[PDB]
Amino acid sequence: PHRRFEYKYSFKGPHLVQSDGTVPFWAHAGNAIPSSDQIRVAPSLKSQRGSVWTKTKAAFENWEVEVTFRVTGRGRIGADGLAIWYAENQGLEGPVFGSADLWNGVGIFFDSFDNDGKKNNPAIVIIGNNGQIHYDHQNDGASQALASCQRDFRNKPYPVRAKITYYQNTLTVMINNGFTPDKNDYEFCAKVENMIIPAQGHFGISAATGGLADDHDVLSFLTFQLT
Amino acid sequence: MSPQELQLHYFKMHDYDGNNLLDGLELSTAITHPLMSEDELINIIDGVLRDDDKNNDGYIDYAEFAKSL
Ligand SMILES: [Ca+2]
Ligand SMILES: [Ca+2]
Ligand SMILES: [Ca+2]
Ligand SMILES: [Ca+2]
Ligand SMILES: [Cl-]
Ligand SMILES: [Cl-]
Repeated sequence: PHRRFEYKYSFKGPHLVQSDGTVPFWAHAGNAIPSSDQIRVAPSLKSQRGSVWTKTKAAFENWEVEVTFRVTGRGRIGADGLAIWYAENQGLEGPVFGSADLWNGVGIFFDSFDNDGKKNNPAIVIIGNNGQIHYDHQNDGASQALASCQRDFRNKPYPVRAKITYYQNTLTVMINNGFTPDKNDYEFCAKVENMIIPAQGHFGISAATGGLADDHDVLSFLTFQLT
Repeated sequence: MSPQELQLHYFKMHDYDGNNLLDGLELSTAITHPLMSEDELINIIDGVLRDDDKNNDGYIDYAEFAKSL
């Protein structure tokens, strides 16, 4: 399968922000702070929300995004986590990891905080939605999850990497857990066969905190069209 | 310094991740270095890739670059 880099649906350093503090081709909101080499989507302060979404919609039959990020916090426990989005509408502000609920498309949620006390966090949870599901915060989306894995993406020596592929109707999530310098040491995390998502969507990334708070940083969001 | 080297120097100067490929985000920083309109930035970059990205991979490699010149 051929890969085409798509600049208009991507961002990265080392000149990530423009002199007016904007990120080219993306809109940010809440308390996201863009800087020259990363976006602090939500800093380690109480009750924060931030997001970053593409200004325009992508129309790709198949795609792959690589998101390189850090979640960092004093505790062995942190909150709330970080979400990667492909959705019909920009979800700039809202209660779902800092973005709009009732989205149409897919959220991949990197959920640090064990809301339902099931000792199964940090987790990565894939959640499809059609415009009508209210995200179940209290249960870490457990009943709404098309698929999930357990993976501790917090406080790692190198950046964590999520490779998210939509190809021939299957959504795969692969994670490089950041233990070593090898940027290609990916491990399988989850997969959903026969996933339907809009033919046009905004990509996005968002994060939030509560009483506990980590710094949520995205160094780069890199989007490819597959054919 | 021959044309051929000023060109190399330009290519390398905007190759910020050092992969010997120029992508649109790299070209945008070259172009943008009040701010110019994003829409016009998108046209320019789209034009450069239309004209020079012969294999349609979203990058311009050195051969594609040297050929554009
Ligand atoms: Ca949670
Ligand atoms: Ca849980
Ligand atoms: Ca490059
Ligand atoms: Ca090329
Ligand atoms: Cl850059
Ligand atoms: Cl909390």
